[PDB]
Amino acid sequence: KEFKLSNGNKIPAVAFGTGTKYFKRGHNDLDKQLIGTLELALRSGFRHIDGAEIYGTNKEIGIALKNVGLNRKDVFITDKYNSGNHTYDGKHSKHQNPYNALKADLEDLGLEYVDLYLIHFPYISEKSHGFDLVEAWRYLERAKNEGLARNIGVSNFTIENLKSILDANTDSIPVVNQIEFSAYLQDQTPGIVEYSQQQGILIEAYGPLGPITQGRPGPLDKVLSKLSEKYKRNEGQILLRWVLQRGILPITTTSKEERINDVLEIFDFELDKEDEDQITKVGKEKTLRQFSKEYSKYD
Ligand SMILES: NC(=O)C1=CN([C@@H]2O[C@H](COP(=O)(O)OP(=O)(O)OC[C@H]3O[C@@H](n4cnc5c(N)ncnc54)[C@H](OP(=O)(O)O)[C@@H]3O)[C@@H](O)[C@H]2O)C=CC1
Repeated sequence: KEFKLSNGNKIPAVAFGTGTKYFKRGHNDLDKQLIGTLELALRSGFRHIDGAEIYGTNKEIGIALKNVGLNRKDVFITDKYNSGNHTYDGKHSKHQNPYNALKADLEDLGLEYVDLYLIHFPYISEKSHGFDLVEAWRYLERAKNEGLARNIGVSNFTIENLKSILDANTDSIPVVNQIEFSAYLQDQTPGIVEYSQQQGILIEAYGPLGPITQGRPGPLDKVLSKLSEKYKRNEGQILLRWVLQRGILPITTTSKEERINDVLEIFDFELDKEDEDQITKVGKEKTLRQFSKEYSKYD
């Protein structure tokens, strides 16, 4: 039920997300349904919630955590610095740097620390932020040494984006690179999963159900239909299990109770190597990219 990070710290192997579906669009009101669903998820056995400054859902996470009252050490919380989009237009975190942003978010969360803190997107430059990408990492390093983030990482980084940090003289290296990853998207940017895995950086996969949520009709429908019958598992479940068997941590979300339990049952079964391999092969027949579409030139 968990992965082990580079530094030996454990991370629960499925996460409940609070972006996409729940991402606030021109309001800051509490999302009461979300808080409800977070409670249900935690009480059902989720122990890893994926959040971000830009989502506007960090308050909800903190309320749900307080209402459930799990031991703090048993829960794994991710937050992310709103670094901005690929235009470097300056539309990003309202705080002066990632360290001050994480501090403000911790107040929204009602927590002493997050378990993982990420640079959300790799578009940081002095002209747009007052600091460059490696100094943003340095802020993350201050947060880590201070105790404000147990682990630090990145998101939506290419290999060259990773090299900016690894090649600098730094205290530590990212332990996670959270990217879009699904059977229809096996490499968000070229060689990223393979390069990261070889360096010991854990890949977390968001948008893992793309094939099913936005990818129908496509070449996986026939394959998933057959394995659903054979495993007595639904297609969402097969896809997520398959992500796990690639050594990747899937991040999903839902507003439906029955799906909370579907997701948590991905650890009660195994796909035969041959069936895993057919998903990976047939996956490659179609390309589906839902996020970070500046990367679409690679498709
Ligand atoms: N770092 C980054 O740039 C990004 C990070 N993320 C993180 O990852 C999280 C998850 O991403 P998302 O893309 O939503 O994840 P998924 O790929 O897992 O899609 C989840 C969606 O699938 C639906 N769903 C679940 N099961 C089925 C089913 N079998 N058939 C059809 N639909 C189904 C859910 O709808 P329903 O509610 O109706 O069940 C939900 O809306 C985000 O909330 C966010 O926290 C996401 C995007 C970018």
